[PDB]
Amino acid sequence: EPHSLRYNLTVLSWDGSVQSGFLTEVHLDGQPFLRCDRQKCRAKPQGQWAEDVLGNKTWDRETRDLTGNGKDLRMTLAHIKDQKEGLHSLQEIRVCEIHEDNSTRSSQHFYYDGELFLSQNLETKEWTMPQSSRAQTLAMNVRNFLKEDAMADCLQELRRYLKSGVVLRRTVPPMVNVTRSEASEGNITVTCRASGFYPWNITLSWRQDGVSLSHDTQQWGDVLPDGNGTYQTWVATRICQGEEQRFTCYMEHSGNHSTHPVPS
Ligand SMILES: *[C@@H]1O[C@H](CO)[C@@H](O[C@@H]2O[C@H](CO)[C@@H](O)[C@H](O)[C@H]2NC(C)=O)[C@H](O)[C@H]1NC(C)=O
Repeated sequence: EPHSLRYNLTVLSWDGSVQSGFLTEVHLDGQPFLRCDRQKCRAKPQGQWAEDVLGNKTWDRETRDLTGNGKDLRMTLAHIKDQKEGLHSLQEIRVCEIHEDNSTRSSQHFYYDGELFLSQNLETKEWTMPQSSRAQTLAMNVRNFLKEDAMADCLQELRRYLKSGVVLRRTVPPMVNVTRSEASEGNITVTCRASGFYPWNITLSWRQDGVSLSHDTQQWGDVLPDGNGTYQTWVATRICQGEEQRFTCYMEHSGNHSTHPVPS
């Protein structure tokens, strides 16, 4: 289950002058989350979703920081020169996703009157101009100023919302446990069990000397319902003498994997 957070800040400038107002569009995991004034953040669908659980958090912390960046961009715009007559806008879309990889990505993009003219990879800080060119000056304008004023928080936030239950994570890792069935001549029966996981597509299987056992050598348990809406299942094969050293159970679930050996 991948996740992402995106804030869309828009700012206006009428004939050079920069308006006092501005707005932020926030989408959590690709869904309308909040909308923010200069003095308020209103929850959206997911906005409420959350609203219940914690109460109001999609208020304070947020509204505070968003306004700031707003007032900040307000300047960033004021800064640009060739402000032709009319109503114009400058948008800064900060994006950041958390891939299955558990790996991260966080960028930020700038648009003039809707046209993307400059973007940057917040992680590696690489600037980039799209397929057009003369937006360069604009890009330069912005770029420079940004630097001048100089003379994390997204993912921070994403992680937060995530961990705080704002978004209902929908994947539960299984519990693997290898057990042996004391034995005689045909020898023992090691059994690999996976429980309490969700969703249902899981991969259980034994491996002797690294190589996967054939479908037959092992016995399979159906994928059945387990605790709190989870599932559970199992796999076993007949091991001989003291050869467990070579046997290992392998399990895969929604992209995650792990190997378990035979107890002593
Ligand atoms: C980012 O935010 C702005 C404001 O919500 C979006 O810009 C508007 O989008 C619609 C469709 O293009 C236009 O009719 C409006 O005139 C646009 N400008 C403004 C100032 O509202 C923008 O499309 C949003 N989404 C993205 C991906 O940038």
